[PDB]
Formats: sequence, C-alpha cells, structure tokens
Amino acid sequence: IPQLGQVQMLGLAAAVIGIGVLAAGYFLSPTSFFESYIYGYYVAMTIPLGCLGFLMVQHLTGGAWGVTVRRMLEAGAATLPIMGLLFIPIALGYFDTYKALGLEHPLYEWANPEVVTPGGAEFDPIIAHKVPWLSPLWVTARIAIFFIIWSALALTLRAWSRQQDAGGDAKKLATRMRRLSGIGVALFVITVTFFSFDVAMSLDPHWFSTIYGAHYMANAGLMTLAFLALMMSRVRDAALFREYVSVKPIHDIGKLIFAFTVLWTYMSYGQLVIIWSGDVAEFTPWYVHRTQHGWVFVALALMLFAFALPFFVLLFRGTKRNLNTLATIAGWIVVMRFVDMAWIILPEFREHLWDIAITDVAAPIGLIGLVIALFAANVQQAPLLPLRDPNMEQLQN
Amino acid sequence: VGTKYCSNNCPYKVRRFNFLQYSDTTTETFKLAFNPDVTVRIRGVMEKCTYCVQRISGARIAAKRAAVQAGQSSYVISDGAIQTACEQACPTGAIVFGDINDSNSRVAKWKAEGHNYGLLGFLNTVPRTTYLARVRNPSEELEK
Amino acid sequence: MQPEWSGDPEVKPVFLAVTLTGMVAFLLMVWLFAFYW
Amino acid sequence: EAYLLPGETYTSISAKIGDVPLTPPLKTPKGWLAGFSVAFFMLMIFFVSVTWLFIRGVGIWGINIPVGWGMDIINFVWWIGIGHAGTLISAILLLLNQGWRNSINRFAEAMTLFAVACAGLYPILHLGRPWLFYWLIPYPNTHGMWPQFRSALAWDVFAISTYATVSLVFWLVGLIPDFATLRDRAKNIWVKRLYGIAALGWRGSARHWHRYEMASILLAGLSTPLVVSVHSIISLDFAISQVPGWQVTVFPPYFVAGAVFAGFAMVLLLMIPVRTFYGFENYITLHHLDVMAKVMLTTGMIVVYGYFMEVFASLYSGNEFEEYLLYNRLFGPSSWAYWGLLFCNAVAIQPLWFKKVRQNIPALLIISLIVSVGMWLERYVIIVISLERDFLPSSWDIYIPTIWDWSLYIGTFGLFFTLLFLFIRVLPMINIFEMRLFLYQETEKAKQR
Ligand SMILES: CCCCCCCCCCCCCCC(=O)OC[C@H](COP(=O)(O)OCCN)OC(=O)CCCCCCCCCCCCCC
Ligand SMILES: CCCCCCCCCCCCCCCC(=O)OC[C@H](COP(=O)(O)OCCN)OC(=O)CCCCCCCCCCCCC
Ligand code: F3S
Repeated sequence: IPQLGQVQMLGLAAAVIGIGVLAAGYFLSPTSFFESYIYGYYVAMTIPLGCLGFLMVQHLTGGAWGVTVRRMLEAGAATLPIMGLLFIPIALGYFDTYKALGLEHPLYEWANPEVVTPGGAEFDPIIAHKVPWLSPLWVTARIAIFFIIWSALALTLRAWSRQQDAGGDAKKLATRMRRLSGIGVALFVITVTFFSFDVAMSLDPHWFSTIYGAHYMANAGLMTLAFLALMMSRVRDAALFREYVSVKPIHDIGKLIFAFTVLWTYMSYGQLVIIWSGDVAEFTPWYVHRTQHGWVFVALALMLFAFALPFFVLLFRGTKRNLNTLATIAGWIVVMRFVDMAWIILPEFREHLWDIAITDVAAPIGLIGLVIALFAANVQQAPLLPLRDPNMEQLQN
Repeated sequence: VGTKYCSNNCPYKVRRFNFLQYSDTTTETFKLAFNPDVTVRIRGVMEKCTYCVQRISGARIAAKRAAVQAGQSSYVISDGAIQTACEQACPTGAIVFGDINDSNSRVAKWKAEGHNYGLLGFLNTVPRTTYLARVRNPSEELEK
Repeated sequence: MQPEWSGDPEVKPVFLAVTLTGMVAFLLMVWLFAFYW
Repeated sequence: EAYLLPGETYTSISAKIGDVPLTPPLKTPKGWLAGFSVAFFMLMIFFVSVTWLFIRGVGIWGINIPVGWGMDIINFVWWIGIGHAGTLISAILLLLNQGWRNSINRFAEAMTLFAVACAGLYPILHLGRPWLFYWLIPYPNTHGMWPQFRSALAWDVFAISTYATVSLVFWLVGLIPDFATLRDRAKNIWVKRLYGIAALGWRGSARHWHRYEMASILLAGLSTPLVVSVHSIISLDFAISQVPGWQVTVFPPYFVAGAVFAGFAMVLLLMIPVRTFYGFENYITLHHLDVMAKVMLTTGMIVVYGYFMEVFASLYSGNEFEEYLLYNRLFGPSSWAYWGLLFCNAVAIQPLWFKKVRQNIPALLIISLIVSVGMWLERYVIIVISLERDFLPSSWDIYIPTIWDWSLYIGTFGLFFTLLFLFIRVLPMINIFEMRLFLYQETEKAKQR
C-alpha cells in the first residue's frame, strides 16, 4: 500500500517531465513531437498489453507465479481504455487534422494523399497497393476494434476476479475466467500482432515482416515480466506478500524473465538470419537502415547488454531466488527494452543515431510514467493477491 | 553429395541434377565423343554451365605460360582468347563473352549500354550474364 | 555435496590417467590427421 | 479432475508398470505379436525401398528439376517435427512443474528417439550420393576441406546429431532408476545382470537423487531451448532460401508450433491404445487427455495464426511473386493440398475448444488423425507448392510423387512402429519412479490440503 503510493508519485513526476518536454518539442517542431509520441506510445503499450496477455496465460496455465501477480496483471490490464485515450493524438496525427498542428507530411506514408492517390504526383505503387488496408478510416476502425476487444477482455476478467472475493469461486468463476482467457489468448495474439503491424510496421510500408508482432509479443511480455518483478520488489512489505508469498514465485518470475529474454533474442535472430541469409531487396532495407549512420552500435549494444549480459547473469539461483538483485536485473531489462524499441522504431524517421532528439527520451519516460501512475492507482483500489481462489494452494506448495 | 538445395535456391533454376545414371557408361562410340577436358558426371551430382571453364582454364594457362616465357610477370589474357562454345556457335552473335573489368572488351562495352539489364534484379544476385532488352523497329502503319 | 570418490586414494592417479589418456589419444589424432602425409 | 486415480500404492505402481516388461517372452500377448508382425512387414517394405533407392538412385522419386525437394524432405520435416511434443513432455513440462508429464515422459522420450531415427535417415537418404554424408560433418581429411557452415543443411547436421544425442541422453538418465527396479524384479538370473549394467547399479539414494533431480532439471533446461532451435533450423532450411513461399520470417516459431501440434497428434494416436489395451487407466487419466488436447489446441491456433500470417504476407505485399504464391496455393494445380490444409488443420481444430469434444475418446482420436494428415499437408504446401512455381515461368513444373516416395513413407512407419514395439516389450512405457514421486506428491497435497 504505501510503497505503491511512492511509486505512483514517482510515475506522476516522470509523466510531468515527459509532458513538459513533449510540449516543448511541439513548440520547436511538431513533427518530431508526433514521431516521438509514436515511439513513446509503442513502448508505453508494451506494459498493459503484455499485462493483459500474461494475466490470460496464467489463467490458462494456473501457477503459483500467476496467483502471485494476478492482481498486478489485472491492474496493468485495467489501464487499456486510458491507453485508447492516449492513442487518439496519433489518430489526430494521421487523419484530416493534418495541415493543422504543423505537420509537413502526415505521420504515415499511407496517410499521405499523394503517395496513395491514383494519378497523383507520387503514386508509389507499393503503398498504393495496400490502400484499402492502410487508409485512415480502416486503421482507426481496426485499432478501435482492437481496443474494444482488449478493454472487454481486461475489464471482464478484472470484474470477475473482483467478484471472486465473495464466493462461488472454487469451481465457478474460475472456469469462467479460464474459458474467457482461453478464447481471448488467440484473440489477443492476432489483435496485438495486427496492432504491431498498423502502428510500427506500417511506418515504412515498403517493408513487412511476419515475425513482427511475435517480436512485439516477446518485447511486451519481457517488459511486462521485468515491470512485474520491479514493483514486486517494492510491495514486499505489503504484509500479504509476506503472509502468502515466498521466494519460490520470485524464482518462477525470474525464470520467466530469463525465458522471455531468450525467446525474444530467438525471435530477433530468426528475423535477422532469415532476411540476412536470403538477401532479397524488399526485406533488406530494414536492416540497411538499422546498421547505418550509427545505428549499428546501438544494435551491438542491444546484443551485448540486452541479451548476453541478461542471459549470462540470469543462469544462476541467487539473482533468481533473491529478489533485490532480480529487481536490479529487471530494471536493466526495462531500460534495455527502451533501447531496443528505440532501435525498432526510431530508424524509420531519425536516420542517425545523433539525430535522436530529447523528445525521443521525453515521450517514453513520460508515457511510461502515465502508465505506472494509472497502474499503481489500479492496484490500490483492490486487495492484491486474491486470497479466496481455487489456485491458492500453490503458494503454500 | 546431392542435397539439391542448390537447385531450390538458384532463382533461375539453371542447375541440373543427375537423378539417374544419365551418362553413357557402356557404349564405346559414345565414350569416344566425350571431350576429355570436361568431367563426365556420375549419378547424383549437380550440373550447370561453368562459363565453359575448360576454355577459360586453357586460355589462362596459355596466357600464364606465354607470360612466363617472355618474362613479363603480368598474365594479360586477350579479349578473343576465350570464346565459349555456345558463343562460338551462335550464328547471330547474340551471345557475347569476355572480361568485363577491362573496358576495351566487347562484353564490357555491351554491358555499358543503357538497355543492358540483369534478370530478376530484386534478388540481389548481381548477375554476370546480363541481357540486352529487345529493341524493336516496328512501322508507323501497324502499331502507331 | 562432494562426490563419493573425493576421499579415495584412487582419485589422484585415475584423474591423472584421464589427462594422460587425453594427451596420448588426442595427440595421436593430431599426429595422424595433421603430420602424417 | 485428478491426474492420478486413487487406490494406488508404490507396490501397485511397480507391479502394474514393471510387469509389462520382464514378462516371459513366450507369454507375450498376441495383440503385440500381430502389431509387431505388421511392423516387421512394413520394415521389409522399408528395406526394399531403401535398396532400390541405393541401386537406381534418387531419381526413382518423383523429384524433377524445379522441385528438388519433393516428398522426401516433406517426410523429413514431418518425422523430425513429431519429436517436438515428445521433448515437450520430456523437458518443457519438467521445467514448468507440470503434473501431467509424469506418466507420459517415457513414451514421449521414446517416440522422440524413434521419430529421430526415422527422420535422420532422410538427410542421408535424399542425397543420391549417400555414402558421402560424412562430408557434411567437419572431419579431418587429406583434402583440407570443410563444410560450408553457413548452409542450413550444415546447421541441420549438427542440429539432428545434437538433438539425437541429447534425447538419447535424456532417455538413458530417465531410464536408469527404472532399470534399477526392473533389475530388482527380473526373476531370471541373466536378465538381472542385463538390467543391472543398464542401471549401472543405480542405488536409489539421497546424494544420488539430489544429482538426479539436479541433472534432470538442468538437462531439461538444456533441451528446452534446443528442440525449439533444432526445429527452427528445420524451418531455416526453407527460411534462409530465396523462394517466395520459403523466405517467410514467421517460419521458425510457426514450424516449432506445427511440430508440437503434429507431435501431440501422434502422442494422442499412440497413447490412446497404450491407455486402453495396457491397463494404465489410473496412471493416464482422462484429465491427462483433456490437458493434452488443450496444449494441441494452443499449438493449432498458433499454426492457424501462421497461415494467416502467410495470407497477410501475400496480400499486403505489392510483389507479384507472393500474390501468385497465394493464387497458386488457392487456385493452382496443386491447390487441393491447401484446401485440405484449411479443412484439416484449421476447421477441425475448433472442435477442441469444447470440453465434451476433448473428453470424447473416439472424437479425440479421429481429430488427432486429421491433425497428423493435415500437418503433412502443411509441409506439402510449404515445400512442394512453392517449388512448383518460381520466378521464371519457364521453370514451372508439376510435382507428382512416384510409388517409391509412398513406399519409403510406409517403410519409415514400419521402422517407427517396430522400434516402438521393441520399446514396449523390453522396457517399461511409464516412468515407474516419478510416478511413485507423483503418488507421493499427490498424497502430500492430500495431506496439506
Ligand atoms: C516449445 C514451446 C515454447 C516454449 C516457450 C518457453 C516456455 C517457458 C519456459 C519456462 C517455463 C515457465 C517458467 C517457470 C514458471 O513460472 O512455471 C511455474 C508454473 C507452474 O509451477 P507451480 O509452482 O506454480 O506449480 C503448479 C503445479 N503444481 O508454470 C506454469 O504455470 C506455466 C506457465 C505458462 C508458460 C508461458 C510461456 C510460454 C510462452 C508463449 C509461447 C508461444 C509463442 C508465442 C507466439
Ligand atoms: C505477453 C503474453 C505472452 C504471449 C503469450 C501468447 C502465446 C500464448 C501461449 C501460452 C499458452 C499456454 C498453453 C495454455 C493452454 C493450456 O491449456 O495449458 C495449460 C495447462 C492446463 O493446466 P491444468 O492442469 O489443466 O490446470 C490446473 C488447475 N489447477 O497446463 C499447462 O501449463 C501446460 C502448458 C503447455 C506449454 C507449452 C504450450 C504453449 C506453447 C507452445 C507453442 C509455441 C509456439 C512457438
Ligand atoms: S546444394 Fe550442394 S550438395 Fe550438391 S546438389 Fe547442390 S552442390
């Protein structure tokens, strides 16, 4: 409870710093504000969507780790309609609100008139081919639909586990949450793969990847697991984590952090070795733009500090059974996921490592601060760690 | 060893596999017709045209022998030194072969033309066999 | 935990024999496969 | 429900599981005799097909010059992919602390090894100079040459060899204490030495069990990323290639999911008879088959998602070649396999969402059989159809298999079923230990509530 208020205050201060420097970035050049907001919303959306999906994975796979962080996963899932309200500046960014707000071109090349209109000045046929799928009405309808399913999934699971505190729970209400999470896991996988497509992979419409989204799956899950381990360390003295939680779920969550780190580097290496070995010139410009002009050193620092050190440090028992050093690892993971999503998103509009403005730090820290503040408000409104539950006995082993 | 992966990945499908024993192993008259500067292939190995490399290797050895006989230590090979067989026998002269780094050669002057193009440029193969696009001369009465 | 052969007198010359096996057999493959042609 | 039925003691576990091996060989059941006779007949079909493959060459298969990888590579990917779910029960469920692996992991490891022996012949067999298979292995020669090591078949050789050796190692350490029980009950004097050196005199003990759980958990931790990578590399022998249907970035997780999907189908098809005919209903409950259908349903959704990713790659791209891929899969000459793929691996998997469909044994068996057949069809659609129509339309040709492709396929079924029948004869098919430990854990949960 009180450390939760401390981390909520820290997130609110981070959000205030972010909104101040983001408004300054609008004051200097609003296109830089909008592209930095694209990056900040993507790396802010790594938290609640992974929170939602991991809540549904643990409802499908009932574990002691899942009961340990069910309420924090439900708070992170509860922030989704506020993520819709934070999305809609982007929706203003690529719509007819262009030619206002100082934008020179719209935020996406399909939102551009000339690059998709027939008989226009540009008529780039790769982007003009996908004009039913990538048009402002279609993309806003798709993203709002995905928002509807995610908010329905998250709020229904949260309300059912809020009903779980009374009764009808040892066989009822958990079979209901099991069925809802079972259908929704497939729904969440396809909708957040398509969301990762429309938000990130459509920024350069010349390129595609079918492992994108699954790459975003692993990124969201590993950011989420490190976030969960980070604030699990803060609420150690909540008296109910001390009553029912031991270091065995801590070991389980550190184990899952290790597994998602290796799963993510497996996904990134899979995409890299597929595009690199089969040197076909529609897949290759993504990695040409990502090892040029200084981005190569970010790629090597990503390989050395977000895989090799996080893998090699997390082979051991202490740094998994112990919780403090697991929290330090998780903080390093969260920072390295920020750096990775910088490498994923910022080459599409920055073109240099030295072109990275202060807004590309303002928007991730600010929007993560908004995420953390709404999250820690959502943990406090309910009792954490659902005490009355048919999967309770795995905490007692 | 015959993996035939090399077939599946070459985007022009020009490689050929000895699936069975295709080479005439028995008939002595057919054994007399084989040119002994090229290997006669056994069952289970790949096949594709080597830029007719028996002629390239022979002209290379000839250039190096004549260079060391003079003592120049240079090894300069003539433009007309290598004529591949499917170049030497084309009656229209469409196939042109030679060195491309040397700008004086016929093939490098042909590849400097604007209608020179490589087949399937989007796969970053950078072909050495390139094509000149068929430039037609139709009349004003049947097309215009 | 320690192994059950940790306090045995055989643990010195057997584990010396594994390396004397290694430097005989591996060096024999080195002699045959690199220096024998 | 419960993963283990009550009324069971450690004497009852050792009696029921241990006495299916160490039966007198002349007292062996006649259903086993009939199945092994059928497997022996199909293994002779294997030997005839391999003989005519070696003598005449690989041209007895229906491969031509566009399709260099016909039905041989399809059966290779199918047979290697069957091993993923067996290793999943072997290692991944050991890592995730899953209580349903305790009766399956012996059968799962065994069919992983036998599917590996069936798969691993195909890289040798598809060469056409198969006696030079060791050239893909880095070995000291007088030539001084090396394997290329950037080819994906060069990764395949290391991958299948390491996977075969690790799955054999996991089988042997998983088998050492059951060897210790079977040595202790054999009642024939010479068979006690045979299971004795197999057990190495295991001497079931603390300071030996500590290293047992420790090495088994840790080897599960080694084999868990390993089978994912080995089936990623089986994907990568298409995924690094420049063919339009093969260069797909989703291929390593999608082939991993297809492998777990087809392997769970095979574990279904080969453990419903092991549950029914051999009286192991208490050890393999109905909740076992429920949770296994659930995991197959998970991997089937990820595979259907992979098909959607292929459809999205072909529609979203402005390239002509991906679009003609989708057309020739949908309306081409070999489009029958793609329609049977969306009937098999997509329509028939949506029954498994409902519990009564999962608990119904004949429905579960037949739906698993459609999973295996449509999984094979997925490998056909990935490999053969993309090799049929390529960049140059002059290099377009149909692929028709001969009788020898089907002969080799049926013969590899014979090798699989023969090795499975010797396994279920001489060795036990359920882990005797780790079921006694599962009995202990179940009664301890019944103690602490
Ligand atoms: C080949 C398939 C893909 C493999 C992916 C890796 C899987 C993760 C490997 C580590 C396993 C889990 C780590 C430890 C853990 O948290 O498990 C604990 C828990 C059960 O243990 P209790 O103490 O609670 O005992 C309860 C029973 N007595 O395990 C679980 O509950 C299962 C967790 C679900 C695993 C989710 C990871 C899968 C990742 C998704 C892969 C799909 C691909 C996405 C496109
Ligand atoms: C940010 C989120 C991360 C992304 C997640 C997206 C992918 C989703 C996959 C995870 C789902 C895991 C399987 C769920 C289905 C299931 O039924 O498994 C749960 C079962 C049920 O357990 P019981 O005993 O019946 O309930 C106990 C009641 N007290 O048990 C298991 O835990 C088995 C887990 C199997 C894990 C491997 C299969 C999933 C991954 C394979 C596909 C990989 C593709 C690359
Ligand atoms: S892939 Fe290589 S192994 Fe032979 S068939 Fe081709 S040269």
